[PDB]
Amino acid sequence: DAEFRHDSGYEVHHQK
Amino acid sequence: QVQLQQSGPELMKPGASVKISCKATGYTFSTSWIEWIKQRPGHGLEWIGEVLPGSGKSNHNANFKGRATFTADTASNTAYMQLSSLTSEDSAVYYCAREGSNNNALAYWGQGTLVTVSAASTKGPSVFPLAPSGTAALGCLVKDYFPEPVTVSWNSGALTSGVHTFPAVLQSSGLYSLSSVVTVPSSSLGTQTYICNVNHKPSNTKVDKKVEPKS
Amino acid sequence: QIVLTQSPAIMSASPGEKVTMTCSASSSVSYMHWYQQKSGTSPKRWIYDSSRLASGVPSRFSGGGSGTSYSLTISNMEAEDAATYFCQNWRSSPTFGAGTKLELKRTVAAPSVFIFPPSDEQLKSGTASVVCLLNNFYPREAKVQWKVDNALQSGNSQESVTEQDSKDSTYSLSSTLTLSKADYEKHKVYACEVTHQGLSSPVTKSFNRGE
Repeated sequence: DAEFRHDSGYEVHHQK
Repeated sequence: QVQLQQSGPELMKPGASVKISCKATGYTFSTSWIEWIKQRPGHGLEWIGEVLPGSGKSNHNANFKGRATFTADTASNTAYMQLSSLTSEDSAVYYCAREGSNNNALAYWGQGTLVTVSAASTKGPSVFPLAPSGTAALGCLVKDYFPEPVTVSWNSGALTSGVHTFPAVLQSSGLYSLSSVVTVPSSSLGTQTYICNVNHKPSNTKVDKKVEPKS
Repeated sequence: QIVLTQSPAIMSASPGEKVTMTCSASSSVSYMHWYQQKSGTSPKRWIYDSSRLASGVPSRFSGGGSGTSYSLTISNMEAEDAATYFCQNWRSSPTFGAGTKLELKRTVAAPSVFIFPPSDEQLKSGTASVVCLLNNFYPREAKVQWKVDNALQSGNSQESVTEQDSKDSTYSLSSTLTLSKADYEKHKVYACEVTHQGLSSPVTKSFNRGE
């Protein structure tokens, strides 16, 4: 349902 | 504080187009997405789409097949959802919502807009007794009305204990039916009067029905 | 790509009891949002970014987890906490979980069953409605089987259930069997058969047409 929703930039910066 | 206020309920014919508004206050209208959420009973919450006011940008749920359009008017701080070619499936509560300040959870919600898609016309209910069967049960059947709602009380609001007024059911005819019941001591069936007060405003139906054991 | 599963669908908790509801993801997610919804009102943001309580949310609420499993916890269950709780994550499809309905727990109570014949007034209109009431029962799950001269009815009944009662924590159910007057007059025995946890065997309330 929310596939094409906007990006806000709250992505976790993955280390591994 | 951020606030979202939606337009009132909409009663629609099948095949029509509905436009719901969402007035936003307490923040810069052009810097946040106004998002839309559908809720049917037995389906949970479904994301429909969104608009970024003043940008000309919108995003869609693909399963809506271009029937949903999302616009905004920056001058009045109001976002709009238009849903065309309405069916019974489109009967739902529709919410507008917005992200939090420093988080992407939907922190701010509109109060919801109920859309009812129906081919039915205004009809007054017939009120039928549910005649008494230690503890006895009696009631009234409020059958074949459109639209919702009906107001039901017992003995002009004096009798409230042991009263169950049930959610209305939508029949295949497109008309509603509800029941209201009360459980009482069976020894009082000869002395105490029991009257259901029924008010259906759109049809101008106002009925007081006394319910007693059958002769 | 990522599916959210809320287990269980219905959660029952006594007043004072510790409550934990789980939102399981089919693959790792970095956060979980939680929303509270009561009947007739919009969902409210309850716990966001896995563990952060929204303004006005009481301290008895908490959240946690990582990877494929997240949870919402109430330290002591209160009556006002009875609601549906939806977990939510934007990387999931669908984005909202199906919801955990949280109700108050009480002892098993069998329904008091009542059958109502159609009124003579209704029979003038050409339709007959037969009503069965299931009064003050717990748990919510109940089965109503309409029987017309021992024949099991299907597709010709509708039912609804009241919200959990604030005083005794019970539910009530009303079922209507609808048939034409012509069909009604061609049969004798009308029966409402009730299956419920508090009934060792199903209970049947019946009437004979005319009697």
